Amino acid sequence: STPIQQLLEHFLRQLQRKDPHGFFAFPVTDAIAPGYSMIIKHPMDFGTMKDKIVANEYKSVTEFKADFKLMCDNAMTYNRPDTVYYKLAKKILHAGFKMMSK
Amino acid sequence: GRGKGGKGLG
Repeated sequence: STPIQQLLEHFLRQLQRKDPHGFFAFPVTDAIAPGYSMIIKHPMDFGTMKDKIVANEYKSVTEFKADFKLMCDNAMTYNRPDTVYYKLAKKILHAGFKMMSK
Repeated sequence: GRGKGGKGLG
């Protein structure tokens, strides 16, 4: 793998450690989350991001950060603010961006 | 019905 893929795998491992319950591990389905496909146009999750790094589909850290922000944004759009899901989305979005920008 | 099937309190 390329030096960029190795960097992105490093960031992904540290970001997924912020979600020990695995809520962002795999794609949401409308069985789990009624109406999700009517609300969310562009789903994202950590498993999809890992497959994209392995396939060498990210040109830059910028494109990788955009998928991580899309994931967190979708969770804050679908889930209400008082839920575990919206609170973790907001927490990890900000912590994960500061981690990747240091 | 807006919300996940479990409350994610594992």
